[PDB]
Amino acid sequence: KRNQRKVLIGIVKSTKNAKTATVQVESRFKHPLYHKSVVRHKKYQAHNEGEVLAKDGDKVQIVETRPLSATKRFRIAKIIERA
Amino acid sequence: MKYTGSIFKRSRRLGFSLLENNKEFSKGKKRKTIPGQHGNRFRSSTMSGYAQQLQEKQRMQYMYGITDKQFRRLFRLVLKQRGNLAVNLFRVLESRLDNIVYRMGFAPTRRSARQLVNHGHVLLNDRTVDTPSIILNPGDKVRLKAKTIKIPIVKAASESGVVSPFVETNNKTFEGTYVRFPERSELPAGINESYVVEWYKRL
Amino acid sequence: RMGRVHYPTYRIVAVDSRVKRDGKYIALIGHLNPALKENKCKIDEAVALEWLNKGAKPTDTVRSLFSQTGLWKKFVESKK
Amino acid sequence: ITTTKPIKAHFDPVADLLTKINNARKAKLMTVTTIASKLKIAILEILVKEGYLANFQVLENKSKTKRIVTFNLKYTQRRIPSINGVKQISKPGLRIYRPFEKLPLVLNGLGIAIISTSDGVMTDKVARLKKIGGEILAYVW
Amino acid sequence: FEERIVKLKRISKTTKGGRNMRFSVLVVVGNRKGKIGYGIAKALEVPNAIKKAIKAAHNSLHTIEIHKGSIYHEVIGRSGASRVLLKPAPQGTGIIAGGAIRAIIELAGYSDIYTKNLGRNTPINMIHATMDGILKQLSPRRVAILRNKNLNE
Amino acid sequence: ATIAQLIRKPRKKKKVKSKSPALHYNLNLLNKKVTNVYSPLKRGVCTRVGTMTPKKPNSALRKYAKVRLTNGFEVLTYIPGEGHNLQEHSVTLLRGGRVKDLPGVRYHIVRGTLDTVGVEKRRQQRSAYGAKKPKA
RNA sequence: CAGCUAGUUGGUGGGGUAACGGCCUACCAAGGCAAUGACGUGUAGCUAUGCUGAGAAGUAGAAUAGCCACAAUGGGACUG
RNA sequence: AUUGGGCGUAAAGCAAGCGCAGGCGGAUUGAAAAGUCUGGUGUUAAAGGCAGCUGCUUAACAGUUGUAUGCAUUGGAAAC
RNA sequence: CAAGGAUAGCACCGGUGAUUGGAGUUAAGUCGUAACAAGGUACCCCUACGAGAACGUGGGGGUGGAUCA
Ligand SMILES: CN[C@@H]1[C@H](O)[C@H](NC)[C@H]2O[C@@]3(O)C(=O)C[C@@H](C)O[C@H]3O[C@@H]2[C@H]1O
Repeated sequence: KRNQRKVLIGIVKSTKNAKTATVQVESRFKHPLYHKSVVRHKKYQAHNEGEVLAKDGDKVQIVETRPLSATKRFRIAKIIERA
Repeated sequence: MKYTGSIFKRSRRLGFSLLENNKEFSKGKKRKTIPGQHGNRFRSSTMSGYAQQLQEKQRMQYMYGITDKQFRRLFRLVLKQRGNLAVNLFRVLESRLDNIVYRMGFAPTRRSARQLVNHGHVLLNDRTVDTPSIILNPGDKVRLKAKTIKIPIVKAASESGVVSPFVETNNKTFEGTYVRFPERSELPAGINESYVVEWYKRL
Repeated sequence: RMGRVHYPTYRIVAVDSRVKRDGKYIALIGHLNPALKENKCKIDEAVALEWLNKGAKPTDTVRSLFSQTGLWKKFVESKK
Repeated sequence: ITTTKPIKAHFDPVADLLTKINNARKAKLMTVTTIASKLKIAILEILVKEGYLANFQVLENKSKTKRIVTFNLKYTQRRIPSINGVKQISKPGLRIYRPFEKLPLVLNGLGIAIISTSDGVMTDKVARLKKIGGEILAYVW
Repeated sequence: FEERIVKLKRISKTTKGGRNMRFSVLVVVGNRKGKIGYGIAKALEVPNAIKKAIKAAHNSLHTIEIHKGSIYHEVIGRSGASRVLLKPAPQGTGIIAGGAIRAIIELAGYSDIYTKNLGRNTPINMIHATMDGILKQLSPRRVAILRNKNLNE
Repeated sequence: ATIAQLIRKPRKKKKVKSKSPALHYNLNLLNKKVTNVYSPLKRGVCTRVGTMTPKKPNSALRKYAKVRLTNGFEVLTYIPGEGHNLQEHSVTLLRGGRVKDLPGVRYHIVRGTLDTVGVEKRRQQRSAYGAKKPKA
């Protein structure tokens, strides 16, 4: 049973609740009219499965899952630690 | 107008004729000035490029007895294929049935040929033809529906005419065949076709 | 029918018996012209097998035409 | 070789070299110098191998702490520069990247545009020969 | 050798005890084979102004080159803030232009060309800009001699 | 301008107000609601018939009519044609247009309508100024 | 149109949906979204496309086709 | 007015300044390749635009043969 | 749970409505000459007072002012 989903890489920003974080992703994409690569940033709420621990100010890669609730539609899958 | 019923006025105003010259037979004064009454010293009020373009457009159109909207339709179909469209317009215009009918020596005028064709006096590809708006293809014949071969006008004018070099006919059986495309230097014409090409801005 | 009045048309089209004419479908098997019938029909002869192998049997009015073409003989091989 | 009155990098390679070229052909100046960089070296290389430019040199004092390039312009005894016109298409605020069949040509093929795809800058005809499109940077003629 | 009018105007200087009304005529001369020029004149009546304009235009005659019966490279000519944009026309398409530009291009012996006008149209300024742009024309031999390569590309 | 200010402030097109917004607005019963249909002609009722003086470069005695409409706005119009058949209280057809002699009159009472007859004679112009064919 | 929001936000247990989920419930906890334009207001069926323009684009989204919407107005539920 | 406009006297450079965010940026080398360039694959329905062909006396038309931007995966290129 | 009613007053947008404000449109209306020249007190800009009006003046600023330049 192959298990695949969309994956997005972003930077975690905040955490106030229990084992849940809010991550800011950035995307530089062409403007629809002038073809200027504008940066848009967006917030996503994620939860910790148990093999991870959310610390603010880190790059993460998240995948889809069953919708936990509103805005919680991804989980922190892989962390790339600072080098 | 598709059937003007008066061509001498156009000939006098334009100084041209569908035939070589037969629209001045001294039935009174033989004057090459404009018809009507506008003074024999006046020519026109506006003589720009628009005026001469329109004049040549009317000359070319009324030399064939065609309406303007069908001319625009023909130009639209001409834009499909490409090449030297200046002479291609002439080649396609001459491919109309009545044009080749005159080129066959069948009837002196396109109007007479149209009158013959519409009333069901022509056979082509075993199908009755009632309109000259047929895009002739290379390698097609035309019969005469021998019941109507008894028309005095065509019988008399078969020999007394001129046969174009790009068409052939066995006039003894009164059937002709399209040989090849017409040429500019073989037919009598002095029309500035470039004016015709440039004038129509619908496309 | 589709096409032109007094000149009908019906494409041989792969579809399941759920919706109306000229709508959602799966594949375009071919076309038949009833305006001139001389035992000839636009048929791919390959995709129709896939269409038949996934249910959704064609319109009932084409069975004789497919038998004339020779599709039933190779289709009934499964039940052999 | 000696040049006092120290020079300053304008903002970037392409704009600096192009404005220097335009001002030189307006003032008929032989030698024009600017700050050294890989991109400017490539631009000078292509513009001198395309037969629009005179001698070009790259020099340093002892290290890359002071490294500059300089170049002359092709001329004629009748006081006429070989080049006639120039216009930059790529700007620091906007860079347009185009496919193969969207490759522009100047004059009608007379001018040469400078296109870099993955191996430095090159002429339009060679890029079309290798069927690689990419980004243009300037039109010269 | 054609000498067609372009735009005739009424002008008048104002002076104590009466103003002097006169006619101003703009002309363009072209053999249709390469010698082209243009001129202005003013006079009390038609014949003197026409003769003056013909003489002035004939004096300023200069030649022009033909590239396959077309203008083989783009040109944006400017004079008095009136841009004229000329680009090659492939043979078999005809020649398109506006009245003054029509006369200018046909008088220079040019088969066809695609033209456009930017800015407020003005006859004399437009004629000046068009002639400046046409006389700016380049040539493959020019680029060959100013380059190292001796070919078109 | 520059790219960035285009990004933050995209340019917006400008449109000229139509020369007859009254011919485009309509009302209805069962409710009060103004809607736009951009009609090319409407129906009206004349409430005043008289004359008014034109501006500087011409002086004459024209026929102008105040006309109310089934919709909200009510406006003026100019009566063309030799003579007239408009006394008061008549239903007629209003069409877009403009007359350059009076302030704000940009409407034409097209003759040959439900009530007004035309300049029975004008054979040169018979599409307008509704009249029969040229006399046999 | 400067702040909107309270099942709104999240953990736990149960219920329930055709399944996953404040979808509902009991306790506990207090953020989410926003100046990169939420929220409020005005207008609007969307899409392939029709038309114009060489094009970037502008305009309207009639036939025709796909989707959702509603069936005098508003609530519910049975049936399969 | 990205294509394709301006701001001295015609409309238009804020009264001037400090600056948050944003946008834009000195040279050399490395790494991947975030876009870009460039292949394969699957997806952009039908009808419709465009090109050829065919039957409608014939054009109008209809059918057919192809074409059409964009998206995602996958391998190359590392000049920007 | 619960459409719906009833009461009560809070928000938002519209129609209408005596009667007055200002603007535009009208062929040398009356008032006075304000401005255009050194326009007969140089002009203009900001602000304050006052008078039928045109504006006059106070304070600050400029020449898009004439002579001398
Ligand atoms: C006061 N003498 C004047 C003075 O000589 C003028 N020239 C400067 C002179 O000018 C004229 O000769 C003219 O040219 C025209 C006429 C209006 O006044 C004429 O008479 C004008 C004379 O009356």
